[PDB]
Amino acid sequence: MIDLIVSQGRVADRAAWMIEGAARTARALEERYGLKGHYVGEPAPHADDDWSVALPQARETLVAVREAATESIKGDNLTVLVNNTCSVSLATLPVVAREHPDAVVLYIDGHGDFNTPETTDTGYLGGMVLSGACGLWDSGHGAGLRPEQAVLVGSRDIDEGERELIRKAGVRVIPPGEATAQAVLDAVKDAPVWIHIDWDVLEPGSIPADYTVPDGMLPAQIRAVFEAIPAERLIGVELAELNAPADSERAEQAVAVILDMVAPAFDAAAAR
Ligand SMILES: [Mg+2]
Ligand SMILES: [Mn+2]
Repeated sequence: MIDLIVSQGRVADRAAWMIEGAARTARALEERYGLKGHYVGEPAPHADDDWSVALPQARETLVAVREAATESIKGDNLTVLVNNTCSVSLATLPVVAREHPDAVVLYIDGHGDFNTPETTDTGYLGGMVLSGACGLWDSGHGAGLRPEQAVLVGSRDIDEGERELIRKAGVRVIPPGEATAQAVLDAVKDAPVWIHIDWDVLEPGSIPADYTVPDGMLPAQIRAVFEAIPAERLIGVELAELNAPADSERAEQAVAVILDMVAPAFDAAAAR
């Protein structure tokens, strides 16, 4: 079975349509898999606030996500969070690392999200998620993820400052041209696996690019990753940061690509 959890509270969002993108993604999974999602949080407008202001504002939502995720993880289903922003994972990753100390986190993202309060140029909490879960700084929601068990997948063009924190911490990076399924399989070795996806990892929608080498990851590479993780090793999956207005044709087109990428994993869990 699949436990579906959906964040609808603001967690530092600087983009306008990521709460709607989460809702539309959740709806397509409910209809495809016959599920009812557990919806958490109250929507609020996006703003360019500093992390030190946005984080306390998100307290109620983050605590509620943590409690729902904890219940799901303690059980025996596949935990699926559909999150508006990666910052929701400040609450879920410490649960995962606590309940599964040996789990490898595949953090699939165009970015490193490994800034600390002292390195961030923008003050954006979403750039500080994986570093917060690894305990380079205190989010107030725990830490406990060993950086040795964190793997950035598809990150590219990382600030030399941030990239040096990543390597000193011991976080592995697998850039998009190296991010084959086998490469990712070889990275997780014998561990159980948590997959966190930020959709900015993908090559911008112009798959009329048969004669261009892509800079991001292609949908097929993400699907190939889901196909290759054995269902009995997959702890859970987070889908974050679809910026598409609800009702738009763009959202419908985006969630259809998303469903195709995640189908191998969710089909095998729904059959269990
Ligand atoms: Mg990103
Ligand atoms: Mn991210």
